[PDB]
Formats: sequence, C-alpha cells, structure tokens
Amino acid sequence: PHRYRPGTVALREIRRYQKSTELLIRKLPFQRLVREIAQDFKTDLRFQSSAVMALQEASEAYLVGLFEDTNLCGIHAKRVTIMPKDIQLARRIRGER
DNA sequence: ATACGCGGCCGCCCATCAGAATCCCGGTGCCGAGGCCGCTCAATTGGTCGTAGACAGCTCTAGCACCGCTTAAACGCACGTACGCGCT
Repeated sequence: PHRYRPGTVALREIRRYQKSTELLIRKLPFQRLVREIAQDFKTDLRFQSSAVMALQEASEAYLVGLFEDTNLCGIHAKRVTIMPKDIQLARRIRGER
C-alpha cells in the first residue's frame, strides 16, 4: 500500500496552478465580506457584479506576490517553511506600513 | 705643675609679617526676535458675459434577493515522515 513521499504532490500543483489564470477566492464569501466593511462607513450600498471582480483580482494577485517575498527570506535562513516573522519582516522592509 | 672658668652651640617655647585662597560681587560674547523700509509687481477691486453644472424628469439597465437541484470543495481527523530548530 502506497502514499506519495512528502513534497511530491505540492510542487506538481504549484505549476498546474501557475499556468492558469482563473481566480482562487470564492465569489459569495468575498462579496459578503466586502459588503460588511462598506456598511461600516455607510450602510446598505450596491455594486455592479463586475465591480466586485475588479476588486477581487487586485488583491488575489497581491498576496501571491507577498508570499513570494516571504519565501526568499525563508530560504535565506537555510529554512524550508515560510514562518511568521518572515512575512512581517517582509512587511517592515518593504516599508509599506 | 694642677685645678677652675667659659664660650659659642643649641633645643625650647614664643613673638611678627607676608602670601595664598575662598567668597563677594562681574563683564563679555552669542543668539534670535525685532524694526526699519522701499521700490513694486502681484493680488484686489469693481464689472461684464456666458457657460458649466446644478436640478428636476425620465426610463431603463443591473444589482438584489431568493430558491433548489447538484457536487465540487472544504472539513476534521489519523498517522508518520522529513523538516524546524537546538546543540556543539
């Protein structure tokens, strides 16, 4: 009986997932969340279904980029798994915040 | 030939006059608001025309809601491997 050796599945997908364009985040929950905050400035406002996507794309890509910076720093240390600080470390250096 | 005298020397406590050092009052240099000001060219003033844009009417897209059949994706847990990370 058989189970793939660790780290054999993850890379395979990386690429599969790298080749394609299609969004990873969910249409319903995303939307609800967007509505949640927008209400908190002013309550009960509307957006064209696309207007929601416009918003959805700009952030989905945004993370994937940060994860990439997080990874280099994980590597720089002789490590293998993106730890917390690395993200923060990354955040601090970019000096966005 | 043999015995007495003393002489400046000196430690002693005791006296006089100048110099060192702290406190009572100080001048000096640096920084930053002030004042002065004056020739003047950019804002203000009084004024006309016209056009953006507020506004009200209107219609006509699309954002919401809502439902249920279908199912892919998320979930949670079980088991172990191969890394995080600690030490030397």
